[PDB]
Amino acid sequence: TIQPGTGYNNGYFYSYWNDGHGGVTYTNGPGGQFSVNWSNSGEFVGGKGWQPGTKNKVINFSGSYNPNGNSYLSVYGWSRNPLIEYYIVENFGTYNPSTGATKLGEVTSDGSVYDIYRTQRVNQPSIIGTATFYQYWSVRRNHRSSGSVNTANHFNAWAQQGLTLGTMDYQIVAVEGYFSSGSASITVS
Repeated sequence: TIQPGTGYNNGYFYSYWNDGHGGVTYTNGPGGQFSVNWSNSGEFVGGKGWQPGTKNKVINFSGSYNPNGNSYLSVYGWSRNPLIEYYIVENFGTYNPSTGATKLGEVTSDGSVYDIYRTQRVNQPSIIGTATFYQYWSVRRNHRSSGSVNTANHFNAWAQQGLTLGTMDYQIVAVEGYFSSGSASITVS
């Protein structure tokens, strides 16, 4: 299992972060593979992809995702100027991250309708330090742990709705958890 941080493994950018609570391990495997095992964790995010991402990447992912509690499996990334944290959520555990969020439309992509939302994080950690910034969400209605994500369909639908992205920073397939347990093994390409 590896130290929290970022870097490159077998051609892929990776990012692994946690809040120091304990109870989560992250491992890099061959190619685009990574695994996460967690048991009564704190908050964490780990996954593989690209730095920088693009606005027309077709991301493929496959494997297993078995959360027990609060967790997401998403295409996850950021833009700068404007600072935006975004998710294309393919599956989740006990909590739908759009709960209580304002719905900004729908988009159909890669075999499912997704509901679109915007939320705001206030004075929270970001790629540029503590900040207030928007989050954009596409939440897949039909949950899965393998498939293909045509990111352009999401980014274009967001743009149509007034949810504009700046310059892309990293873009990964991420397993996120908040004080939960689980296991996941995902291969990205």
